[PDB]
Formats: sequence, structure tokens, C-alpha cells
Amino acid sequence: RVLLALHDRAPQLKISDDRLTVVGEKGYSMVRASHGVRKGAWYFEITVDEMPPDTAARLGWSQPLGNLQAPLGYDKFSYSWRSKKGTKFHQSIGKHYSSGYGQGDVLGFYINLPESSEIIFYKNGVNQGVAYKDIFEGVYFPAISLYKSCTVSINFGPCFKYPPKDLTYRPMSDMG
Amino acid sequence: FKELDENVEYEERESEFDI
Amino acid sequence: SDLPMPMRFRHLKKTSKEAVGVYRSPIHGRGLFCKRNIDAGEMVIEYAGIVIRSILTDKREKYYDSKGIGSSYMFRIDDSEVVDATMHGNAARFINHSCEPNCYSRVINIDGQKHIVIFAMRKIYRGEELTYDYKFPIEDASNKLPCNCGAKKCRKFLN
Ligand SMILES: Nc1ncnc2c1ncn2[C@@H]1O[C@H](CSCC[C@H](N)C(=O)O)[C@@H](O)[C@H]1O
Ligand SMILES: [Zn+2]
Repeated sequence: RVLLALHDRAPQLKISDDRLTVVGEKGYSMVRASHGVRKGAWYFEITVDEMPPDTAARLGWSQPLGNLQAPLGYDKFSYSWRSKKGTKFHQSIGKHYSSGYGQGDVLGFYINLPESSEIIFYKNGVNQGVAYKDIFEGVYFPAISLYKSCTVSINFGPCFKYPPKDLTYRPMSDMG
Repeated sequence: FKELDENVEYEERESEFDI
Repeated sequence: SDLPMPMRFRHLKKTSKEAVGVYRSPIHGRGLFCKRNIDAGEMVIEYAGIVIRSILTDKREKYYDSKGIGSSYMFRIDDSEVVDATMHGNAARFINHSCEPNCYSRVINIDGQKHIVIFAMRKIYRGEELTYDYKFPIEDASNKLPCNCGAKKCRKFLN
């Protein structure tokens, strides 16, 4: 079954024994899930358990070469959504996307890779708009990057807290 | 060429053989 | 008794990175070289890559040439599967041919998957180039690639 990866992670991140919860340590660092997707439409959820002052998260999708010692969205291998101001990040360019998210929010992550690629982010079930289209081809892993000591939990499915309306996908847990 | 450490099985598409 | 094949396989995967390396070769271009003595019958390196069904090799050759990518780096496992290391692979891509080689290839099955592993045919000493016999099909006179392996029992051509 799908978990946060055992070796494919920054070492400084504090990951729970069940491997679904992760706490940040100092500068931005990243963990990928154990499974990735190449085609089709897929979904997973992240809950912000705790976001103390001066902490942040950049969440989204990463290819295997995305740098583990940088925020998600740092390089060409990943696309991210920042808790602060809801900025979307790719190749370290941050663009206007949505408003911010924080403690208690449940964030939804959709990707479609048709066999016209898209990445769409959700906040508590509400589509926040297409963030990126025609993305690089490759294998995309659910990915978490945290700036200091905040805490997030990832849900790969099959059951989601805020399953989006009028959106077809498979839960990431179908890869398990 | 991307370096690889372990073998990867190609996952063929349904249309792998089509024009 | 001998070690179970999967245990020999992790040890290889764990230690091959520090025992071999790629350098310029007196035989041809770049080759794989020995950085620590290797005992006879030990695993040297896996020929890693994308494992494809044999039927897909034809489609992939024509694709590689259409993009003007140069030569393919495909090693056949058996009649049914091939390791394609053209775009994804490891340092085993660079092992040159020798008419008197110090390595050989062997297919091993680990957890229902097949792997090409290069084995030391004899004790190999650091600084030796690692080579095996390509065993190319005997080709006609029109396209016979000459051999530069530099041995005295050299066959003059790869095919
Ligand atoms: N003994 C030999 N003599 C001349 N060329 C050789 C050779 N063994 C291998 N080669 C060349 O190497 C190719 C196999 S790929 C081996 C790596 C190659 N030496 C390189 O530097 O990239 C063959 O197509 C052949 O052209
Ligand atoms: Zn020769």
C-alpha cells in the first residue's frame, strides 16, 4: 500500500511510524510517496495538522529527480502550492494562484496525464483552478515539502474527506 | 541518459502497437 | 553451500559503485574499469536498463534513429526480453568487447524478474579494463566491424 517513501526523503524530516504524517525541520525539504503515476487521472489529500508561526508548506507532485533539499517547485521536476498566499511554484517561479491555506485545511491534489495534462489543487473540496497544463512527461509522485516545524498528514485514499464534485479520477491508493 | 540503479520494467500502453 | 542468489544480488548492488568506474579505454572510446581486485566467479555489475519485450526492440531502434540518437545500447536477455539501456542505464553500457575477455554474462532470476549480471571469469586486478565476449553473429564481408581489443588471439573483427 501507498505510503510516504522509506528512502526517498530528506533525512531531516520527522516521519511517523505509520508513514502518513510528517513534521518539518528548518529549511525546506521534501518527501515523495512510495508510488507514482504515468497516465490517467489520480487524486490524494493532505491535511494541515499544525502550522505554528513562521512555518510553511509547499505541496504537490514531483518526478523522481526533484531535489529533496529544496522546496517543492524548486526545479523543473515538480509543481507545488504554497500555504502562504496560495502561490503556485515551478522552476522556483512563484505565480498568483489562489488564497493561502493553513491549519485544519484539507488540500486536494489532482493530476491528469492523458495517454492536455493538468494539475489542479483543491481546498476543502473546492476546485481552486487549473494550476499547470501541458506539464513535462514522466512519473509523478505525491510530494510534500515543509519549512520548519509544521505537521501534515497525507491520505492516498480510497476514501477522501472532501471528494471533488464532477471530477473523475482514481485514488492514489489504487497503485498499492 | 538518466542513470539507473535498478532495472525498470517497461509498462506498455494499450496502444503500444497501434499506428 | 553457496549464497542464495538474491543475497549475492544486493551485495553487488551495494558495492558495484565503488569497485568499478568508467574511463577512456585503449580498446575503444570509453570503457569500464576495475578499481578493486575482484575474485573469480564474483558478480561485477548488472547490465541495468528498461526491460522490454523482445517484440518492442524493432519499434525502439527506428525511434532512436528517427530522433538521431546514435547507436542503441540493447542487451538481449533471452528470446522474449531485452534490456534497453539507451536512455536509462548504468555504467555497464560501456563494457567493451575482448577476444580474450576477463568477464562473462549470465541471466539470473530474482523474484520472478530477469537480470543480466556480469561475472568475473578469473581474479581481476585494479586498473584492468572489464570486458566480455559480445559474440556477435558472423556477418558478411560488407559490414564487418574491426576489433581493437589488442589481444594476441584477437579474431580481427567483432562479427
Ligand atoms: N574490441 C572493440 N574494438 C573496437 N570497438 C569496440 C570494441 N568493443 C566495443 N567497441 C565499440 O563499442 C560499442 C559497444 S558500446 C561500448 C562502449 C564504447 N566503447 C564507448 O566508448 O561508448 C560497439 O558498437 C563498438 O563500436
Ligand atoms: Zn579482438
